[PDB]
Amino acid sequence: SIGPGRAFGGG
Amino acid sequence: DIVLTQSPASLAVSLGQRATISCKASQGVDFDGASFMNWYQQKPGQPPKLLIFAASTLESGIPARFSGRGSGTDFTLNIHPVEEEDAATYYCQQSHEDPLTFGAGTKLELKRADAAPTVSIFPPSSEQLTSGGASVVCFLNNFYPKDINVKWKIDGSERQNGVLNSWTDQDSKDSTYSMSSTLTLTKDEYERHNSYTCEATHKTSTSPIVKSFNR
Amino acid sequence: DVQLQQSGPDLVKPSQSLSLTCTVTGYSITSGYSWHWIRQFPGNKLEWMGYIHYSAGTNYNPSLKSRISITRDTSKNQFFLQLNSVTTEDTATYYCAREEAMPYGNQAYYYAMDCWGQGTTVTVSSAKTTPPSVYPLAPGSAAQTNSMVTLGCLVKGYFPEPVTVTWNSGSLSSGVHTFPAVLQSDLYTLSSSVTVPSSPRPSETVTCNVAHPASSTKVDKKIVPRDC
Repeated sequence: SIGPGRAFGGG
Repeated sequence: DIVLTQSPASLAVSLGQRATISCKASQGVDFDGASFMNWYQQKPGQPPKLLIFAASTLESGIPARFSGRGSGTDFTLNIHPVEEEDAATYYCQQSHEDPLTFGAGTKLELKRADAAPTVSIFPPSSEQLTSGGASVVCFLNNFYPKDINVKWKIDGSERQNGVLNSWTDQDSKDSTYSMSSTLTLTKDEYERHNSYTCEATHKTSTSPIVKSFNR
Repeated sequence: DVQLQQSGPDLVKPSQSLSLTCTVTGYSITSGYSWHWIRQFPGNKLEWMGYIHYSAGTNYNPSLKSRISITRDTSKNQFFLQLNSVTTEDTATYYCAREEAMPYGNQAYYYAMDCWGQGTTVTVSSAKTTPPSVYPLAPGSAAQTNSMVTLGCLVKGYFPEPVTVTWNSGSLSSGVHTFPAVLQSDLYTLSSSVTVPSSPRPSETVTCNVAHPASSTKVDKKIVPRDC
């Protein structure tokens, strides 16, 4: 659960 | 870019009172029912410390007198009851998108009873004199509020040429302020006068506080 | 436990590159989500610079654009920062922080920069490094009063910042005021005050310890009584 604008996610 | 606007830039609160700082994003920072707004606190000479993340969740080791609420574009941090160790700058930071942006911050200055300064004057060291210079310094310590006016007088006349004043942040102990004023003259200029007066003007006295010495 | 630490030059001449290192202890750089570089300009204004994802991929702030480069070294457990074509407006305190999964709510997660380093000051200027001159500040009066007595140290003519001044090696912690340095002609001047009971000095000895790492200067001045 990372922000929509973040270039990289977590899973 | 998401611009976080914090209000106010600074506020004064007495211990026991309630302090409330606001932070506004130029765009909504919600997503999947979670506000990507965090709060950091930074005391002078230290790195920013995390307090709250996701708008309202407190970090481990952070006392419950700290609360945070909001959603969308408007968020606020609340401190109650304001303790002595809360004097610091608080910044809000959004993790909604890259680039991550911060707020300008809000200085939390603690309010207390008025206190007059303890003025001390110092002639130049003989060690500095041999090097052809002369710095006569005057310390004005532990006073409240930070509003103070410092004036120098050589033989009665004002002197602003060569003066450098410096201010310390609020003390996390007694909540006071201090200030040093240094008059730097050449060895010769110094020896061309007698009376050296460091005169202060603070809200705690009708007349000016003064410390002096003669050669 | 976990600890981040910056290292690199105090002074860099304009148009040169700036290389900083963030050494991570008690945690592996491959174990975290992201590793950031953030800087604070005099005035306390923060600016996020960029980060390197655990997958080695990166993202940088558009303002820095093409001047920034972040890399790493898994074997030494360090991530770097390189900034090309620096100017005076690049003078600031750099911090490297870790972004990690904060378990919050009913068994869920949220990423936050939770552990920061102490920060390292970097000054971009042509100006040459200069050692400070320490001067003792003994009361000009014949100690005639009682109560407390204030002594101080004048540290002047040094570049760049910072300067570490302490009293009696650290014994004297209370009643100590270190006034922020104030620049004047490429040279800084700072002063520290100490208010102590009339009992100790001059019976006991008071000493101010000034340390200017950039010049590798370490000086001790014993505040001794004034006269002739």
